[PDB]
Amino acid sequence: TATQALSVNPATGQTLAAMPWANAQEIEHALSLAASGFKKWKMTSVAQRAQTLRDIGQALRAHAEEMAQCITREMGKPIKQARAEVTKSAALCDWYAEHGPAMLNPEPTLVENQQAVIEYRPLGVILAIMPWNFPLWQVLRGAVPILLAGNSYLLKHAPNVTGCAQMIARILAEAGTPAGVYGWVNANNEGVSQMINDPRIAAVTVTGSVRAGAAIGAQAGAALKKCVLELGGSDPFIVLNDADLELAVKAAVAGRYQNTGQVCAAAKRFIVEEGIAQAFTDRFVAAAAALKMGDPLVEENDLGPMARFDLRDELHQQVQASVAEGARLLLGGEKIAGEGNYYAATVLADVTPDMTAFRQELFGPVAAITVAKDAAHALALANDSEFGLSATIFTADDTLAAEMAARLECGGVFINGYSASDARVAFGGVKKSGFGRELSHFGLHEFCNVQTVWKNRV
Amino acid sequence: MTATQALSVNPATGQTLAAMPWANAQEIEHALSLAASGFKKWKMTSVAQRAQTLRDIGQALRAHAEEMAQCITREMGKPIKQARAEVTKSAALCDWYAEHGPAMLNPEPTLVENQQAVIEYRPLGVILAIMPWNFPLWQVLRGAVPILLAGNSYLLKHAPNVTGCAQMIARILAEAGTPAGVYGWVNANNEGVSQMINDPRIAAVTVTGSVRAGAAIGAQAGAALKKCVLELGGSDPFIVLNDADLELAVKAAVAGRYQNTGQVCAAAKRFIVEEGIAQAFTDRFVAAAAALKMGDPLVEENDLGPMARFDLRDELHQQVQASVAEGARLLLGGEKIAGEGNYYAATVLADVTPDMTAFRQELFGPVAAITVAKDAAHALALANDSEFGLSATIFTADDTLAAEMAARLECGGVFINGYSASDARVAFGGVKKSGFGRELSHFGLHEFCNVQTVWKNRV
Amino acid sequence: ATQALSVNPATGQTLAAMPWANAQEIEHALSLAASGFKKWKMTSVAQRAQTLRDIGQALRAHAEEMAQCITREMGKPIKQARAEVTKSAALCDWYAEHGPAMLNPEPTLVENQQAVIEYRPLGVILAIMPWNFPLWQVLRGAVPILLAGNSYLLKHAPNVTGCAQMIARILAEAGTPAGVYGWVNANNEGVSQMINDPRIAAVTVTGSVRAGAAIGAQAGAALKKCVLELGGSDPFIVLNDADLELAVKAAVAGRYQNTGQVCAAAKRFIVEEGIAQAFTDRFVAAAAALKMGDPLVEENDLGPMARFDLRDELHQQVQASVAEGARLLLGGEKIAGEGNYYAATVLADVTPDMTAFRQELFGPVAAITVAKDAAHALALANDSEFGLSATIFTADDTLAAEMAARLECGGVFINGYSASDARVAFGGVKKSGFGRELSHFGLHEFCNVQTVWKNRV
Amino acid sequence: ATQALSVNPATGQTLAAMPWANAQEIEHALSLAASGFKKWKMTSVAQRAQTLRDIGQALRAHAEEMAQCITREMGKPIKQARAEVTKSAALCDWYAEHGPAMLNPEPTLVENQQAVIEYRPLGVILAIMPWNFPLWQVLRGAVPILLAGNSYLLKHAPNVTGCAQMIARILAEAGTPAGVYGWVNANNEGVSQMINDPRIAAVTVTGSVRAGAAIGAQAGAALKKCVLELGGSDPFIVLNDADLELAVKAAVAGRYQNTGQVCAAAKRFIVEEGIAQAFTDRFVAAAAALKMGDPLVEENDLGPMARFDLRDELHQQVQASVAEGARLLLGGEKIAGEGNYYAATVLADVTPDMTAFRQELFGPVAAITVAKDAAHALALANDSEFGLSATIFTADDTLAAEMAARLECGGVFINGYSASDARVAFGGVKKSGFGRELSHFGLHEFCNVQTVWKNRV
Ligand SMILES: NC(=O)c1ccc[n+]([C@@H]2O[C@H](COP(=O)([O-])OP(=O)(O)OC[C@H]3O[C@@H](n4cnc5c(N)ncnc54)[C@H](O)[C@@H]3O)[C@@H](O)[C@H]2O)c1
Ligand SMILES: NC(=O)c1ccc[n+]([C@@H]2O[C@H](COP(=O)([O-])OP(=O)(O)OC[C@H]3O[C@@H](n4cnc5c(N)ncnc54)[C@H](O)[C@@H]3O)[C@@H](O)[C@H]2O)c1
Ligand SMILES: NC(=O)c1ccc[n+]([C@@H]2O[C@H](COP(=O)([O-])OP(=O)(O)OC[C@H]3O[C@@H](n4cnc5c(N)ncnc54)[C@H](O)[C@@H]3O)[C@@H](O)[C@H]2O)c1
Ligand SMILES: NC(=O)c1ccc[n+]([C@@H]2O[C@H](COP(=O)([O-])OP(=O)(O)OC[C@H]3O[C@@H](n4cnc5c(N)ncnc54)[C@H](O)[C@@H]3O)[C@@H](O)[C@H]2O)c1
Repeated sequence: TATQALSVNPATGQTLAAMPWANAQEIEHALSLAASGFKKWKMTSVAQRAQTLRDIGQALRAHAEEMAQCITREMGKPIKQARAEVTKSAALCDWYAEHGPAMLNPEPTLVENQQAVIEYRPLGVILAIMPWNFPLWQVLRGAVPILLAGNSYLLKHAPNVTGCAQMIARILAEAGTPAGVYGWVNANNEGVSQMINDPRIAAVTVTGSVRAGAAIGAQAGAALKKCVLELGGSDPFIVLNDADLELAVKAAVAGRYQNTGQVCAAAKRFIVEEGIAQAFTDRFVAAAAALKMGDPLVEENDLGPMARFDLRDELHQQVQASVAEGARLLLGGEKIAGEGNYYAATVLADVTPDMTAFRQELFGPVAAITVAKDAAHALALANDSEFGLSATIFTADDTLAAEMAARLECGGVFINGYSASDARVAFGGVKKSGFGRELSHFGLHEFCNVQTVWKNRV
Repeated sequence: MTATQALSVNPATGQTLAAMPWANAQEIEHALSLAASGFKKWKMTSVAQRAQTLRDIGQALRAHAEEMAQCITREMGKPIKQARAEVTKSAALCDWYAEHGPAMLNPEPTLVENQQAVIEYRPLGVILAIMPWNFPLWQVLRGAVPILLAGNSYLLKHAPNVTGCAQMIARILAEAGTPAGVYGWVNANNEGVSQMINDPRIAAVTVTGSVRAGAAIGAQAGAALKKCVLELGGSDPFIVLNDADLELAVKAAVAGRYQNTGQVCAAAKRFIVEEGIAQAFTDRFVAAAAALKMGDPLVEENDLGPMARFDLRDELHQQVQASVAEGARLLLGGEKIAGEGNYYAATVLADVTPDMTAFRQELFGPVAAITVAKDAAHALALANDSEFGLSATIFTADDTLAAEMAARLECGGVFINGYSASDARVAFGGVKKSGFGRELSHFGLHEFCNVQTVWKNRV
Repeated sequence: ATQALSVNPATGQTLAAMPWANAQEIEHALSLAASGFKKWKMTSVAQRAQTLRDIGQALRAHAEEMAQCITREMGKPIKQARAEVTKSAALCDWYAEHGPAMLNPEPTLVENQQAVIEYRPLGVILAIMPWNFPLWQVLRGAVPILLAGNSYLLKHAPNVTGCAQMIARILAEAGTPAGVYGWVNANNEGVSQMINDPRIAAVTVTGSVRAGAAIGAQAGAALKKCVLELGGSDPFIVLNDADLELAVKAAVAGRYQNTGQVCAAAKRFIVEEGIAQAFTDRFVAAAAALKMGDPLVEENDLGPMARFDLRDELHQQVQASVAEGARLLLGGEKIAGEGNYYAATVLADVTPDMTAFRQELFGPVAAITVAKDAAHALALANDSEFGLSATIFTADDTLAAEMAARLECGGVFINGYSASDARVAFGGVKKSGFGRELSHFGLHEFCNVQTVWKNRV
Repeated sequence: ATQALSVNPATGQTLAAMPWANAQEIEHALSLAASGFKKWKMTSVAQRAQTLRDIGQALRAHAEEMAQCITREMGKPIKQARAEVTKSAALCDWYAEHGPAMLNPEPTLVENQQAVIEYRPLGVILAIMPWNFPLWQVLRGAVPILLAGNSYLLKHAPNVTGCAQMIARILAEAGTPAGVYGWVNANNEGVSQMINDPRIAAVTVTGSVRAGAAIGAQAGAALKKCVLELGGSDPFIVLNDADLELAVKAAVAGRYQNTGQVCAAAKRFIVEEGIAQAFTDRFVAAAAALKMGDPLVEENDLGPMARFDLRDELHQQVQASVAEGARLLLGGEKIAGEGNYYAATVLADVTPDMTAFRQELFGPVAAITVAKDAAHALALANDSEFGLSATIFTADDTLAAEMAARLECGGVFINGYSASDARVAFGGVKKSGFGRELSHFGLHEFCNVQTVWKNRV
């Protein structure tokens, strides 16, 4: 595409920076340093690693506003939300420092007389391939537990946020993270292939599109390396007739429009029972129309420009196809004139399961509303997707909610509340949303060598 | 494919047993449709109902124990006593998971306050399983038992030389009352496997086999966004230091290398012996290997049968030939046995250095490699100088040293002063080219669950 | 989407949406192609030649409708869309006249006329085609493929499915038997399914390097031959002794035809130091005078670009080049409005490390690089991952011939305007692909070359 | 395997072991091939033709040593190994004489001699070759590849590295410049590395379907052209009016040459009802009369098979066919001993569903199927995933020619013995691969076909 990774401010359209792809010597140095870093880091105590996590949290908080400004500048997130991303990322460092060490204790087994245990050993260097939508949080979500487990972490970040990548590296270096334990490289696709195929890479973690996950997962499998693939979603948000309608509407608007809609686990498919459908729709449209869109440096704006001009083009085509298919445009559905990359907050109604807005991930500020005949129909519509990341259900019927959760084909179900990732719970999905789990003890153990140690088996 | 048929040939006699055509398009569609409809019902059963099915499977196996063991021996040459032990272990597995498995599926509390969020272990769907001939029953049930208990369907593609065993397993599980589609198998060729991996009704894939199979299947699963467990080859190190219980070390070494005529993923394959005890170990090991009885595997007194596949004997002999050309010292065997059957002599290669074929490749037959280590540090470095990393053994009276070395061994299982094995109570699986993912204990059960967060009232 | 979507790039407005082919439709396309081939392979070559004339006739009977469809779906100036129809119909007639002799059996040096080489049909050829010449790209391959006795099954670019339907109607009106020519709106999975189906004998791809690699890998895996006609970054060399005005006219036409959107466009201008400033001044003046706007207006030279995402990508390539140090002499901006227009653009002081030198710029952006002398010009020309065509302007005829021999590309134009033409080979080397189209090359690429030898005793 | 291992298949004993090329050695092979090409492409065709003559002279000077090496490493009767050397030397001289004219520029129909087609060198061609004709398979491609001005970089089968070393010595003695011909003992990862290196222009593979698929996929992904000359399961059709004595002679020679290990062997005998029993009786008798043993003993018609694992596989294909219902008329057993001998074998009553009909049987096993009539015979012949070559025996010249036109393969022999010959095209269709070797085809496959057009205005 280009010979450089290019940063362009999506609010203004103006070039920020260009960085050449890593050459052969640079890829080799990144791998060699990661390997020598790992060789030392794996021998450290868990207590030492936990202290390093605290130090990283401290350095991040010391540079918090510079970091948030970098995030907003390079990818357009409202500054209020970029600051929240920094806060959440730093808190993650402290949470794992506190709760992570116990997760690495050996497990007893049923083998007689305490003769066998399960140990959680470091695996090696983990190659991480990350996206631009949370340029800090996506990195730390994996890096924090991966480092605590005694592994090295080698990042290839999205080419539009290399400024953020450079800043994260500086902050982690200031915190005293040893050389090679955390590192990054501006590799092109060929460079990524080279690394996946190098024996110094033990495993791979990918957060990104379905296409990226398939292209990388195929290479990892071929190389006999484990993956965690955290890919797109088209999360259903089910509202039944007995819901608290106003709370459902508030959670819906927040779920769809957070980060200008640019969230894997955004509420994307609103599936509303016939009796409450019109009231939900009227209120949702009103709230969406009242969201403020503009300069993301302005603390009070709710929506920024989208991150990538080509992705705004693709989203508009998804809206165009949906309308051609028979969806009803209730709000927005236009690119905003000007040099920035703004797309109107949009609502499509009368969306049926055959339509683009129902079958593809809409990665921008476009809500799809589908009417369900009843709860059984709502469930069936929810599961009629190639994606399966998270889901929401609003209903006063607690027993029904719990039954529906068990039958929803996704990795997270939120009942009468706001979906989010949180260190304390598993994150990740099924079907084309990928596989593997992040956070809590799952994200820590995914990149361990789980090792049986058995004495005197005679 | 080599033929239009999956072909069974008795390796003791060289004679054709059976030939089965590859599944056609109708049969593949039927297997997939039935697996999907089976899963749709089975996912809705209670864990108590699934646990009882496991007991019923153990019961049915035990009712057909001798017929099952005879089929194993007939199709792939395993000594009959070992085939019977494989049946015993497999039935015991069914009972172990029926008892200990249900608790593994209980929801997990979280640190979210006031019991507002739990983690649930939900069924995933139909798991496609690609399995090898070396333990035609045990390798199937090792994964199938926990996969089934988790609420998944299991769809087997077995090794083409053991389709008789596959047909029998299916008979037994039907007798146990396993619902249609919940357990099933299909005689798919490689193209049929690809078609299934790419079908939305397959949720995930499990493979036990060679590095080459794992790479071919793992690539396809990744491309389809489907999780794998890859349980692949091993070249397990077996370290004996100067202070070992030498008698126990030799007994464990002989059993480790020569069980199933050498044909075991976690076999002791690379003996790494400290210089001070090397000669003593080598003398005892060679004499014990020389005393092993080889012949007709239906004869209980024979310790070693024929190898399962003629082409693989041939490959093994080339690996021995290459090793000798590279400088290895042949202390015992190293020849194919004349006759109609597929016998290879119990073999011992010494003076094996890390550059050699015997040190670098998986020797999947009755061929021991012995390498001398300067000291414990050299032994550890030699052990880790491998593309494989399945399991390992250390013999030393130094408890602390053993624990330190275990921590530094790049493999998924370490046995200190004992006999390596798989066991339901512990994790099994490796690192590096041995694959990834873990079987048995709670690991094999959770690998094929949808780990699902359920959080109410998050405001 | 779940649809192939047509959007008019001049207005931004949706034209049509077509669902991807389902399993039954893919099976129907393959089954019809195979049964079509089974009869077509048994026709006389002269009957197939007559069918080509009949196709040319039907295309000319619908010429303005066809040109309007091309302009409407992908933005090409209507004058150039009409010329695409004229060229495409002429190709039908040219192969009808000259093609049959190319399929005559060859004698061999085997004694007593006992062995001959026959050019047999191969089967159904799957064709994966781009939007930039929605008609010409299809016929460039289909005409000789059909004449050789094969069926042609087209998967067209998803933004020109209207053009694809119209081509099918026209060829059917001409009397082309069912299945001999056909098309299917397959998604990427449908393409893979067809490549792996035994009814597909071979594959031809015209498109991006990325498309060629993806499809070529699948064809190779299936043991099926390809022709891959992929992107270019053609060098256009101007030496001190050139006819400078002619060099400038050819340069402007070579870069800016089809709003820059041509595989064999002149993309890298490599100009000897002595004439560099004079060339640049005149090139920029001529480019600045090109008229851009509604492509329905016959006098506009430049239309909107075909695809919004591709305009976006091109602007980033310009942005990267400027950040690397290129000098913007003209344009370099998206035009405000609902259409997809990009200013005619010129980048100078371009050096070999820059985006504008290393990537294919598939839109109206010229790159100008100064060469120390003819040897430097040659080295610059060959310093590319692409190798489709090239132009050299110089009064020194011997030097031009020597340079042509050393240029790593499939076509060299000396003191003139590069173009594809039925009479000569077309295709490149390196990442531009492999295989050749047109003349006897395009005809024989999809033949089973068969030795028939009697009484070898 | 950590080494490429040579084992004498007549004795079962190790001959040699050679480590796989390491990173430095692969880099050196590529670097030398590229520098060799840079000079070689500048040589005159006359000089290259002289080098070919010099290679032919050098083979002839080492003819017996070469033949002995072939027999020693892969088991071929010594008389056949000598014939292999003779044919390879004659190929050098044939291309020396007839090749240069094939590189002449072509005129075009562009008026007034303004446009010509040139055949330019492409670059370094990576060759991946099999053990069955360790010398002839190499030269069959290397000779025309070199004459076209390319370099040739060989990866030979790991069981014939002694032969490979010897070939390199002979070509070096002949004065072939460094890097112009070279070889490297690469493992599969090393091959992948070279395919993906820009110094490799294109790839040629002679080998199994599995090998062609693995390599073809990689070349396609790298946007590099292939020729794939893969397995065959050639039909040999005998109609009721055939010259029966000649048909039997051709049938026996066709199946049993090189102990059956020939891509274009006659593998599927398809015999019309009326003549079936007479053909079968005579064929079985002739096959039973063939002598098998020590390939250094000239009386022996058949040697051991080359590879122990492949004998194992062949035996399983025979076992499966019998299990499916084939009738075993002769052989069908491994011969006891330390060598790798398999009995001359005949399977009859073979129907199209069977292993012996659907897979390539790469050893001394004939399959015989009965056809009800000529149409049935044609249908049986074409019911194959392979399509390399074919034979038809019939007294009727017109029927033979009609059937040849409908046979789905790259070569058809009418009333004679199939073979490759420099004067005619060689290669197949379907899973037998694509591309053609020999005559002008093997020379032009690895050229950059370049249009040069002056004054196009
Ligand atoms: N946790 C999750 O499940 C999660 C979280 C956030 C975002 N996402 C997903 O991310 C997507 C949007 O982010 P994006 O546009 O950056 O995604 P993307 O897939 O285009 O890129 C992600 C990363 O992969 C790299 N990449 C893509 N193809 C590659 C190839 N073939 N070889 C090497 N590297 C390659 C990119 O350079 C980037 O670093 C959405 O689909 C969203 O749902 C998922
Ligand atoms: N738990 C473990 O880690 C474990 C246990 C036992 C055996 N093994 C390994 O198994 C190997 C020996 O068994 P094997 O010879 O049956 O192995 P194999 O890899 O040749 O075959 C295993 C299975 O994979 C299938 N298969 C292979 N390639 C395929 C392809 N490309 N597409 C679809 N299916 C394919 C085979 O048909 C068979 O069913 C040894 O390496 C051994 O260590 C591993
Ligand atoms: N003759 C030539 O050498 C020549 C001529 C004209 C245009 N081009 C090239 O065409 C390119 C621009 O055209 P485009 O944008 O349509 O190219 P493109 O590569 O994106 O698409 C070309 C065709 O390939 C299909 N395609 C792409 N990836 C696929 C996949 N993975 N599986 C199945 N189908 C796939 C598309 O749907 C389309 O039909 C430029 O690089 C240009 O140089 C080359
Ligand atoms: N002209 C022809 O059409 C022709 C001529 C003679 C033989 N053959 C075919 O050759 C086959 C038998 O020869 P073989 O056993 O040597 O075949 P083979 O395919 O196993 O090996 C051929 C070559 O390919 C290499 N190879 C195989 N897989 C590879 C991989 N994945 N990566 C890199 N290199 C790889 C081998 O090392 C060897 O050099 C038969 O099928 C026969 O029909 C074809």
